[PDB]
Order: sequence, then structure tokens, then C-alpha cells
Amino acid sequence: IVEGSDAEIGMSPWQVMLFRKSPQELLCGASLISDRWVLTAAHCLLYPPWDKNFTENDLLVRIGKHSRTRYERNIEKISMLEKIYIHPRYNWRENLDRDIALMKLKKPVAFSDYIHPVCLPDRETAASLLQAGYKGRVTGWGNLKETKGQPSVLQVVNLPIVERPVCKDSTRIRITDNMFCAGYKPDEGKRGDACEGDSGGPFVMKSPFNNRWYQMGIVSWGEGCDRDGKYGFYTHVFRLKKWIQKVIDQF
Amino acid sequence: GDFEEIPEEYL
Amino acid sequence: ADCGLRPLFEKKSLEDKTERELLESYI
Ligand SMILES: *[B]([O])([O])[C]([C][C][C](Br)Br)[N]C(=O)[C]1[C][C][C]N1C(=O)[C]([C]C1=[C][C]=[C][C]=[C]1)[N]C(=O)[C][C][C][C]=O
Repeated sequence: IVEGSDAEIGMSPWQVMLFRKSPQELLCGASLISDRWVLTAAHCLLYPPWDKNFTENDLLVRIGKHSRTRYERNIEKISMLEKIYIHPRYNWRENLDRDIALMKLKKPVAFSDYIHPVCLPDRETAASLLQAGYKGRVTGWGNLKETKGQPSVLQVVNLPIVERPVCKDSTRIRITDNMFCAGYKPDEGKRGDACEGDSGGPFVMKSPFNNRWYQMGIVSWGEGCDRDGKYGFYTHVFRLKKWIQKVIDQF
Repeated sequence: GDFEEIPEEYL
Repeated sequence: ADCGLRPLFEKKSLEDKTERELLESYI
């Protein structure tokens, strides 16, 4: 996260860290949506251009964390994966269309003050809050700038959703209805963005109607970090919600 | 080095 | 169910330092 600030304790209790077993390293962010399901970006697990193809036994999920590198004894919970489900029409060949994946935990995680699931939006929540100008929040342990290096603790930044035509005109990549972009424009003064290592983490909004936090997006891609006239792109969670439900309902 | 070691159960 | 209500914030009726920024943007 670039131009963000340290998160407060238990500020984002659905935040999950995807961690490689060996070598031991931070792969991506993710989010807790129930006691046994974690949501992330497909490209965190599968991306053939870079010879990335992780299976269940290659990763661990770390939940309820704050510090990036420390083992938070008696606070964080580490979980093994039972199975990974990547969207059948995830387009890694072209533009990361439908960049979403679900991960089923081997055992359910116990909720606490630092571990708690976020809600998934329904059609009305998406309709009311996914509007240009409305702000969401992104969290992660990713890079602090493009190229300190990486933060000591979880970072947070609030960003406004950007008009679809402006998103489209900022890049040469073909944008789809399964993505939305966010960030400040060059003349808006304020800055901020996700960066490398933040992928798969959640873009959330707090509903003013029922005061619940909803995950509207997943950090997907960007061309650099916090570059003027460029925006971060996120997977449109509500648009892929029927696929989410089907996986959870069937498995 | 960077990351503190996880308890032996998981890794 | 209990989703999206944080134990250390919503559950206790405490606000985090920047959530107001979000709310003020929902016009
Ligand atoms: B993530 O941490 O994995 C990362 C997050 C980017 C923050 Br800016 Br939103 N996501 C990516 O790196 C994705 C995965 C493959 C390439 N990628 C891109 O973000 C883009 C362009 C792209 C390429 C192909 C299809 C869609 C988008 N990235 C770049 O090439 C920047 C350089 C990479 C150095 O970090």
C-alpha cells in the first residue's frame, strides 16, 4: 500500500495473509468470508506467464495478523488448505478477467477480537454503494512504493471509485464488466494505491444503511503503483457472486 | 531470514 | 450473519480513525 497509514488493531479482522511454505514468503492478501472459506485473486495462485501454479500443499493461510513478519503468538491462527477453486473462465492469457478464487480451510477457524468475516454484497448493496466518487478501503502488507520497502504492520488507505470511461482511457488493457478501478485523479491532490504484495486483498465499504462492512472488490492489477493518471483495478465481487455461491453450496 | 519462523506443526 | 461487524469497533460502538471519510463520501 502506497501513501496509506498503519491499521488500528482489529480494524480489518477479515484480512488474511497467503503465505508460501518454502521458501517462507508473503504471496498475497485474501479475506475471510466465513469460518471455513477465504476469498482471493486467482492470479495469486495461477499465472502461467510467470510459471506460477500453486496447489493446496504449497500454501498456508495466516489469519488475525497485524505485524507483517512476526509470528503473533496467541493472536494469529494458521490454517492449511483443503482445496482451491479458481474461476473456470479466469482469463490469465489477456487481461485477468474474472480474477477470483476461493480456498476451503481444512478446519474451521475460531472467531475472536482479531478474526471475523466480512459480508458479501447483495444486488441492492452493490447498486447503492458502487458509484463513482464513493470511497472504499484497501488493506495489505504489500510494497510501500513502486521502486521504506515493506511495512512493519498492516497498511490501510481509502480510495474513491472512478468513472468507467476514465478507467478505460487510462490504459491499453481491455477492461470488462467484471472489474472496476479506483484512486484519485491527478488534479485531486490526495494519493494512494495498492502495490505488489497487496493482490488478492479486499476492497471494502461500510454500508450507511446497516453499518456493516462489505467486500466489493479484490485487488487485481495495476500498471505501477500510485502513478499519476493510472488507477488500480479490482475484481467486481458482486458480478461473480453467483459463482461464489455455487462453489460454496456444492462443496 | 526476513520472516520469523512458524511453529513446527504447520512448517 | 454477524458478518461485517467488527468486535473492537461496531460491536462496541467505537469508530476507527478514518471510517468517517468513507461515510462522508456516500452522498
Ligand atoms: B499482485 O500483488 O499480484 C499485483 C498487484 C498490483 C497492485 Br498495483 Br494493484 N497484481 C499484478 O502484478 C498483476 C498479475 C500479473 C501482472 N499484473 C499487473 O498488475 C500489471 C499489468 C497486467 C498484465 C497482464 C494482465 C493484466 C494486467 N502489471 C505490471 O506489469 C507492473 C509490474 C510488476 C511489478 O510489480
